[PDB]
Amino acid sequence: TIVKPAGPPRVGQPSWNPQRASSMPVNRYRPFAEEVEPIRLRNRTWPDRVIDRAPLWCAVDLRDGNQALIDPMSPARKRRMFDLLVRMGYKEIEVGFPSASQTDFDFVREIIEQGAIPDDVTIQVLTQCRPELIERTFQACSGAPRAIVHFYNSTSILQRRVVFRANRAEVQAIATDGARKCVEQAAKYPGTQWRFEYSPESYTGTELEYAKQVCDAVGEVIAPTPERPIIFNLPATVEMTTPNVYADSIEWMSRNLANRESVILSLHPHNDRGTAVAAAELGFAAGADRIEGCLFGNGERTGNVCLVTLGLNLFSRGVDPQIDFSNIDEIRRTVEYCNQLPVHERHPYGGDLVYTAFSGSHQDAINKGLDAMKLDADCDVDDMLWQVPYLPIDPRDVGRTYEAV
Amino acid sequence: IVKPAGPPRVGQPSWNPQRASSMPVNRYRPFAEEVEPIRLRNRTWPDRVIDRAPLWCAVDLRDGNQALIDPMSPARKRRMFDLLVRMGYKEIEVGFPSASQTDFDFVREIIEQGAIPDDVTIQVLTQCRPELIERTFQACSGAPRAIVHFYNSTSILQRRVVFRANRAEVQAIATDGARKCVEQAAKYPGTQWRFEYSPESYTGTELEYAKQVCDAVGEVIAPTPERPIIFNLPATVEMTTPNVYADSIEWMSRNLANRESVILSLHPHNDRGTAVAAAELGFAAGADRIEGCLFGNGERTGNVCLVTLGLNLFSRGVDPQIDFSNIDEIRRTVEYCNQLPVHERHPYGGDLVYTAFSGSHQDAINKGLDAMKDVDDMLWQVPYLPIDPRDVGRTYEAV
Ligand SMILES: CC(C)C(=O)C(=O)O
Ligand SMILES: CC(C)C(=O)C(=O)O
Ligand SMILES: [Mn+2]
Ligand SMILES: [Mn+2]
Repeated sequence: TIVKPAGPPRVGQPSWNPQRASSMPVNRYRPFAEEVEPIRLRNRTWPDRVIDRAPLWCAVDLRDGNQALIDPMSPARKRRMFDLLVRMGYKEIEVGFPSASQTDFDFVREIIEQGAIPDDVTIQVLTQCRPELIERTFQACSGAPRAIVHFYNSTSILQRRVVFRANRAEVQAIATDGARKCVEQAAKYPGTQWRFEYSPESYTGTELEYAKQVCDAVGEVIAPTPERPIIFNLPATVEMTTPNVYADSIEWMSRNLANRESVILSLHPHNDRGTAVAAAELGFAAGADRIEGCLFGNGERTGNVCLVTLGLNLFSRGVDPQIDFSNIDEIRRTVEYCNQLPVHERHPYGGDLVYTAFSGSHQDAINKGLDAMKLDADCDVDDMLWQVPYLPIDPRDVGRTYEAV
Repeated sequence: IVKPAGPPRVGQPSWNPQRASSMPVNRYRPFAEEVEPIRLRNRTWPDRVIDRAPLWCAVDLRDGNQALIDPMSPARKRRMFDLLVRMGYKEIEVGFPSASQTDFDFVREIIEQGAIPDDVTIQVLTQCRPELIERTFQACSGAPRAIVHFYNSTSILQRRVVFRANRAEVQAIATDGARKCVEQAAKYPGTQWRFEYSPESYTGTELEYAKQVCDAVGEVIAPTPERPIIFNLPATVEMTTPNVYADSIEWMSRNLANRESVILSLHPHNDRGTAVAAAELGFAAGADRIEGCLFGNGERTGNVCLVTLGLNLFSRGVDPQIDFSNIDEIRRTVEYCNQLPVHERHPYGGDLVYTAFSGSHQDAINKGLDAMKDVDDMLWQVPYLPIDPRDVGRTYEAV
């Protein structure tokens, strides 16, 4: 049942606020600062930087997406999703997890063997750090012109204790032993242009100086340069606190990571507090270079950050996302087809209801803007500055329509 | 769909093969130029961590309802009101009675049947034309207390294209409304009236001006610390990043006249997908009050989600002062009232948000649950599950 909070008000709670204390077991949860650590960052700059360029995108729909699904992608559905990501303009695509999943392996073999990989596309494959998984991962990419090997291990306070029952050095040695193995294997398969990504998985549960240490040591092995750089990918595996703190944490890593101009700083935010998009946009302003997510926000649990929202959030403020969202219906249809999961009615940009006005006063206001833009134009209306109340973008700019209803 | 084939940007790294799309970005301008740059010096919100629940106002019966494909029946409206009351909300916007007969009908019914608990204050939306204000007051006849929420659009775009009207002229709309509100209140003693003013399209409005109109509306209403006014600053359209919203909110809280007779309330829509962030950063900015909906119903992309805001407090150890202990029940009732599903991936309530499919995550949660072993009272320490699903009446599902 649902029962009205009737506990005392807080000390200092103003008289005009009649809310009462719930019976929820708040004692079981700690503020982020105590669960992990306080914010390290001094003199942040991200609040003063407006994004004026698109980042490097990496679409993880085929891995992080696929793995969160109720109904796994068939070989047909993965090809279909690969082709969409390719046609949209994406250049780095995590095509799966071939050491752990025989159908992923099957998938990678297939796109390489059939010459499905375009010349400007770099496939990305996920692996854990154990040696024979790294080997399997290299065998799966055999024949590939280029590939990102993404190796990872969990570094969080919580996971060092209850999963690995291990200390800092040992947890770092896993990553570094993982980098050695990667370097060994890449020399065993010349031809392929091998590139690396390292994630301290559960980063947002990891102490920053410790995240920096592990990354730097991974860096030492790999020996990236400004022409052949490494990716350090900082996931909010669980989105653990507000977006500003994630950004602060990104700004700290970007200032502080060793060999910074040989590093591609990548964001990988999940949406557990509903703020994955904000985490990304602020973390990009904080100095990241790259963002991993999924079309329409598919991905474990609450999902990966939404590639469509981020892309169009740039477009609608005058920045070219470098991805084609001209026909958002088509993107959505393929997405829903691949994942077997609807895009919500109220999803930003693609949801069924997002260019709908039911309010009489909003329909009238939309009519005033649309009628006004005609005047100024009589150049060509479809080319003028968009100026319509309640319609952030011209719906025809993403192939949709405004409906008064 | 057409692969972007334009050139790279000047100075684009060689490791980024991305090409310019053919999308008409020249039609859109940065927020700084579309409205105004950031007015806020020495912001403080980035260093403040929320340590108490805001005053919640649910707008499901008004901003939510008007967004629906299928309008709430009288029964579904009662259901929603009851859910809101039962969860512990204390201010509920019940409709737009002056311009909607079924709204008007709903208001009469909750008042006449005694469906409002004494700690609950109903809210009614009205525009500024004087016959609409009169009608709003008539709808509330017999209520022991009510918030009359009047509003008018204040944005640069709306001043120009809708009102064909200047600053001064648009503020007199608000202040003439405030004056009418004071006349009407005097005409109906026996209800304790309180006021809310929103410069509608606030995020498309210069700040100096939004403060001007608010201060002016406030001077007429003459609020006090005991009888304070609500100034509600909506992101009618979520127009930029949530930091800038938070900034704008901080500047208004810092600079609004008679600040301790004010309840600064937030009203974020979700057009950029950052409503929850706008609210949270806006609250740290020193707002006092948030309007939203359960599960983020509302115009277009929705109001900010009251469920997400609430449980985001709980899961970091702040009592939201709202019972979310049966999220399935809250969800069932919302889906029924709205005729519109909570997404599978909606925070806290979605079908899949406590599912681990991948084996490593499954192993890891089992390490966590096993280490943990009264367990239900210990600190929740499990990888990949932000909360114990049972604290919201759900279960963890290994599949
Ligand atoms: C595999 C890792 C990078 C991941 O998906 C996450 O941590 O969110
Ligand atoms: C009525 C107003 C306050 C509103 O809902 C909005 O601005 O979104
Ligand atoms: Mn992930
Ligand atoms: Mn609204």
